[PDB]
Amino acid sequence: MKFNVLSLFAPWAKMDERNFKDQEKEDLVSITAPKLDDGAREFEVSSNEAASPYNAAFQTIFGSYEPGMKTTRELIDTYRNLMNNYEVDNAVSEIVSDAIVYEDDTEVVALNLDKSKFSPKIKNMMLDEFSDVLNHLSFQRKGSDHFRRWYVDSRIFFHKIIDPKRPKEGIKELRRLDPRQVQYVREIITETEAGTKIVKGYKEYFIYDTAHESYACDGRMYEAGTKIKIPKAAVVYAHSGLVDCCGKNIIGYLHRAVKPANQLKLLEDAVVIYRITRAPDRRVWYVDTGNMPARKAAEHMQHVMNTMKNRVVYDASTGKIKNQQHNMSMTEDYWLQRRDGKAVTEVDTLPGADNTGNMEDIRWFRQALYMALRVPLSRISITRDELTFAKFIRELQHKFEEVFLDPLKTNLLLKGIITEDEWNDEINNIKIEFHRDSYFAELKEAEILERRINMLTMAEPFIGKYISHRTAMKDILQMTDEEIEQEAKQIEEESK
Amino acid sequence: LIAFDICGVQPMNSPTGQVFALRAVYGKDPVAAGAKEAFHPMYGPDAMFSGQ
Amino acid sequence: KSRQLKAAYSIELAQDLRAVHGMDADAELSGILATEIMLEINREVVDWINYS
Repeated sequence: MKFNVLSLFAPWAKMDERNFKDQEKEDLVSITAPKLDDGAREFEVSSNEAASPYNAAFQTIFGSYEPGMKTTRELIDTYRNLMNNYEVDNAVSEIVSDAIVYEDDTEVVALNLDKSKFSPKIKNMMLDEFSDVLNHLSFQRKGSDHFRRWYVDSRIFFHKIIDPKRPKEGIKELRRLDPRQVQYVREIITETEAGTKIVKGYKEYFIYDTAHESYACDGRMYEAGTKIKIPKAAVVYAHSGLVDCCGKNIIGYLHRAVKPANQLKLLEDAVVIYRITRAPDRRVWYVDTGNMPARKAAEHMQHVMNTMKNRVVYDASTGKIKNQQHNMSMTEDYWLQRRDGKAVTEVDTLPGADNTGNMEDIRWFRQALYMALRVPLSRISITRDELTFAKFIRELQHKFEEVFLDPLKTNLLLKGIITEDEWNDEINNIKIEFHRDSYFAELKEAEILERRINMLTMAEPFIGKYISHRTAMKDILQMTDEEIEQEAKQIEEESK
Repeated sequence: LIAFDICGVQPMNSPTGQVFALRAVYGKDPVAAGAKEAFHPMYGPDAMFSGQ
Repeated sequence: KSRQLKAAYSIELAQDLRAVHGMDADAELSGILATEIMLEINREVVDWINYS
């Protein structure tokens, strides 16, 4: 009954068995609360040391994720429902678009290796692999789509593959996994005095569901039945640092906007309906028909109501009153017949959809949402809004980035180029840099330079006695001593 | 409460636990009524057994 | 026309199954019942075909 993983994943499982075998020998012991900040959801289990076969593992992985897996699914759809609305989608677009760009005859996001290495051959090998990592994401064509989905859901996962007979060269295109069917946990099976203070590996378990039982749109499947336990080594993933007030109940970048997104939509509809309902003239015609049951009294009503009836409809394709003859009566001249000598038969009129706005709340709320969706609010030179925006974009890029770093460091180990130890003790820095808009970058720099130049021109009358030139260059032009020397050297050369 | 430092605990990981123990015995049949033990904190050894 | 099955299994059994084969058997029972429903339908469809 002690079943293993479908064998196709076994090579990844093996990598993890080794990873945990050594983590288990680590001295991160004598710890009260588990040494965990984010990602996979933790859970206290059966305290049985190594008893983690498929059945047992499923029981607790499932029990751990279950009370909230529904919520997780609802959030995915909630965020998507927002993404499907207008004046939401455009905020996401602005962010995704700037986070990942491609440009005219330029490079794309790329690995920057500028730190010490045993031999430079590694820089080429890493760069070559990196390029292939992008090929396995097809980032150059859909990188911005991966990002968009990631951003909206605040997570993305991919399934990695191997040969598996020659796993070292089995590295190939990744398959993006929709979180809808992905579960992730950290399980604890050791115990000591008053709780578990033992170094814990947690095993980073993933589970991939089966039938498309849950859904956002119809066309769903029958019961999933069992689910598949998957090693973390097999999954490329990234996620945000945004979590709700409990556990690892991770939330979307648009989570903040859910309230006002929906609120604005209600307000918008309230306005639309308000002005439509009651727009036409409204009234109830009354006929006094004494000593009759409705089955007969109705004839008296018919003699009036089907005589005075204005059989009129409006052609919304052509702005006309359908078959209206004559074109327009000068008076809606109506009559009512009073059988008794009493002023009782009448028409009961109603108010219409009057234009009384004062349509102000809609702006209050539009603006709140607009900002809830992630400013700059300048969209309908260099400012604080742009500067904080750029910082935000870098922060997003640095989380998204794992999507490259994971398969990169993996592939460079799996193909046996760098050891795990070497990678871990070397970086310390494996930053992947993005291409940024040169239009804006040039403008930013030019404005900065103008100010620097203008200041040099202020120092001028005093620089001969008060300010060294090195000082003017390092303080006003913000030049480095080496940069200063290099220009000075070039300047003498320029003479010829 | 005096919880459990005056007893063993040996917490279970399953219902139904078990324990085995060894005794040193003799008389050509380690398991018999009348079989005798070699070691016991309350009783002196059978001093003539390996002897006369 | 309606159809349905009940399991309504005990707590203690599940607690112990977990300690023996690692099974919660919520899933197993659920599976069996759902399976039994689908299989009974499989036959119902076939049988209606053969009958008609």
